[PDB]
Amino acid sequence: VQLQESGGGLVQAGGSLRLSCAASGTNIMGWYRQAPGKERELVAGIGYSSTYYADSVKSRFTISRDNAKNTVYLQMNSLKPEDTAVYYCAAQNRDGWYFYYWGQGTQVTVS
Amino acid sequence: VQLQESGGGLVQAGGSLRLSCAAGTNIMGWYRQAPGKERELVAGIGYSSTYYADSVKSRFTISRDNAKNTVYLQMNSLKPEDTAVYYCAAQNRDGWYFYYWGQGTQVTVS
Amino acid sequence: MDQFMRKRIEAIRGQILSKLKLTSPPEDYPEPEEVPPEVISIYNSTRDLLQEKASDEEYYAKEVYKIDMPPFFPSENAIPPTFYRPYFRIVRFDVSAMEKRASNLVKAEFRVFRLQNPKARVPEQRIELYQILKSLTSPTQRYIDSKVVKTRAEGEWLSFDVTDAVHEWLHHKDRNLGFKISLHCPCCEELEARFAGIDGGKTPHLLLMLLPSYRLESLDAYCNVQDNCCLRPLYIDFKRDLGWKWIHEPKGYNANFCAGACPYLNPEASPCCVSQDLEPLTILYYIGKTPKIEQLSNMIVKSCKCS
Amino acid sequence: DQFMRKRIEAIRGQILSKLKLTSPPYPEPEEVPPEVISIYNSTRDLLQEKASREEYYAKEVYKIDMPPFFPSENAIPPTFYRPYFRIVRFDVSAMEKRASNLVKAEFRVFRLQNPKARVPEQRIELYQILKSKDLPTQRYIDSKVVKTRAEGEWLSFDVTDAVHEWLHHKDRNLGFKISLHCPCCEELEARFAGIDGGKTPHLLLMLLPSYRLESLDACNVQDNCCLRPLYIDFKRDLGWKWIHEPKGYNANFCAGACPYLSASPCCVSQDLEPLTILYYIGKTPKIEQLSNMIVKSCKCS
Ligand SMILES: *[C@@H]1O[C@H](CO)[C@@H](O)[C@H](O)[C@H]1NC(C)=O
Ligand SMILES: *[C@@H]1O[C@H](CO)[C@@H](O)[C@H](O)[C@H]1NC(C)=O
Repeated sequence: VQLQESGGGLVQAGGSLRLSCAASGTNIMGWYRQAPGKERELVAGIGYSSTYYADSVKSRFTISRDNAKNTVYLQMNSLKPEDTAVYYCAAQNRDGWYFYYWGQGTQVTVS
Repeated sequence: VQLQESGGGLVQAGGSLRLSCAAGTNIMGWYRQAPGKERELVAGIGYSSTYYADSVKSRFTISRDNAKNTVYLQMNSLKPEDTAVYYCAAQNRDGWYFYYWGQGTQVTVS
Repeated sequence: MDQFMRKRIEAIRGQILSKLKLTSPPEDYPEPEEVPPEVISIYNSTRDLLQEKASDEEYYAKEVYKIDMPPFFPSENAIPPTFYRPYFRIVRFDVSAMEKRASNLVKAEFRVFRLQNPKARVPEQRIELYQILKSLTSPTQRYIDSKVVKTRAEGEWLSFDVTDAVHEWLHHKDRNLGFKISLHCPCCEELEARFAGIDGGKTPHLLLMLLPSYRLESLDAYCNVQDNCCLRPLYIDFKRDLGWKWIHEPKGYNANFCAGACPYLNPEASPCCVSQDLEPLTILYYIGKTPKIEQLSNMIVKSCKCS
Repeated sequence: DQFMRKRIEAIRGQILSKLKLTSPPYPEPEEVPPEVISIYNSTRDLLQEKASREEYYAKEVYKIDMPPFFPSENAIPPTFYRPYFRIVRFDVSAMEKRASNLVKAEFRVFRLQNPKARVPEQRIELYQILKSKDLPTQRYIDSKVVKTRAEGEWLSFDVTDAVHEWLHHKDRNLGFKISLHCPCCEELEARFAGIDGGKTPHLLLMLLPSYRLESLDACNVQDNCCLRPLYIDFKRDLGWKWIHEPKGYNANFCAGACPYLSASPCCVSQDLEPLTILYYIGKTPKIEQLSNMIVKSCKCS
């Protein structure tokens, strides 16, 4: 399988940004986040258009997927200085409750 | 209320024909009276639920345009027994009667 | 048993007339050589209903009234009783005759016959019964009950408790909009179930059951004080009354017990004061280091009866 | 009387009989883990709910909570949100070895109080999510009518058959769905603890141990407590010619002696079934229903 992410950069304090994650190979999916120094955290998750959001991103971040194009989105609205990190989209292992598939991901830093 | 029908005439046995009934402020249906024989409720729409008669089952179809407030009657595969004057009828505002009728058009199958 | 049969017969004779509140049996009973078939039809629907259900307002007998589906005459100005659509069927009843008797209605049963569809697409479906409602921006149907039917199985009768709906229909005639037999389906496939009288002695019909007013003249802890069949308190403290220190929880429970003498002449042969309803009990005990949280059935006597 | 002293002794034997303990057992009650008290706390509260409205031997109750989610790991969360339904999944793999002894299972979820609910009353439905392939994706279990704005309460569903497959085919444990009822042509205003945010959603699996598995319909005629046939023909045995149909019904009766120890024994009726009669007064017909007329089985109590 293959996972390629895009979108992300520097955004004005309080702005918005849409991250993307395309699956170019062969399905619960989600987005992860790792701030400098801090450990990983599952920010958002899509699956059975069912969603799982984190508490720090609820009502601000939105997850979506285009089952036609096989791309998972992440609409980061009302950003805060604490949302700065590298974002890794992940897919589900064919039959397990694993993740297995990850990508390099892009980094976002809000001022 | 007001009831206006159209689309009635002569069709060869086994043909088709689409009757109309225009409404004026629900449940509506169509009646028919053959020469000599008394009335019979052929079709009725209501709750887009439908009631068809046993003699027209699998041939006639009822419908309504909620935008135009018009009830249709798609009569396909006509038979020499489908010859009569067709009267569409509406429902009284809250009772289980019909009350409102129209002049209706005539159909003649060959 | 020789003298025990002799009493049941006499106890049943009184029990029959008691539930009927007849001080003596009828005298001017007609002759069975000509009993209308419509009367035998009511006996058949009440009988067949109770046979299916096999799978002080309750003591006295109940009059059964049967309201069939309105007969449709296409030459008249009547709205048909049935309306079709691939996903539901609509039936409406004329219950105006029982509006006078609404103050005595106890239960109503909508009985419809489910035909056999040997060429059904899906062999099993869940159908839902709704009470049609008059509405904007508000409801158009009320849920009653659902049922899982076998579309290809032998014909069968299906019954629903539609008491509350008939209650409204008998009070507000302008709400008697009928029933709808809709397919369950998760959320907003055709209805493969065929019904006699709707998809074509198996007519859809209501079974109203009333309790006459003249029959309205006339055992938890009431148990005041008494010495007849009646619940008696008994609380078991495990350590005190049993010397058991291995049950950690509950420290004690009201076990209770039934006692007393029951009269003879008795809702049900000689009577005995026994327990009716019992409720299970949960205990937490231990063997070794293993905890056991277990469930014991029939441990608490909550009510008594005579039988 | 002093027959209470017998109830106490009959209860002593009834406890050890259902547990099949030939003699009573022991830890210290000064410190019993709270996790153990929670299993007792949930089984008690469950039966308390049923009170508000192969069977003899006791049943062990196992409590399986919702999997704890740690966002730093590579685990799929146990809950998924949607304005119209919620998805919860349990990990029941520990009980796969004991699947051959499961008797009943109930999924218990706590419904929180939503004082700001739009609709005050809603019908929620429980589904077992299923792994499909092409064109069902879910199976109906049970529904319930809840009050979204009422004081918090616990809601239980009998999910025995669904949990049963999960213990056999681990690849089918896709969880439950609490969907809002749809009339098939409004948001779920009911909030649940652990899903919409000691009230964790959990399963209560109830097993019957193997050593507790050993390894009166019409009466094997006998002279102990046992059903006895009795058919009463109204004309023959009652002299009644006013009941047109039924001509006669099997009334039956209970008789016999039950062992002594349960308190004192009596051979009585257990389940009774009503009787329909058609009679006449004047020219008026009466088709009426009489309850508790047919004895179908007997018991001792
Ligand atoms: C009534 O029930 C009997 C079953 O014994 C059946 O044979 C009969 O057809 C039913 N209907 C009538 C009208 O008797
Ligand atoms: C046990 O149940 C009681 C309810 O009476 C509750 O107050 C207590 O917190 C529960 N204990 C635990 C450990 O859940």
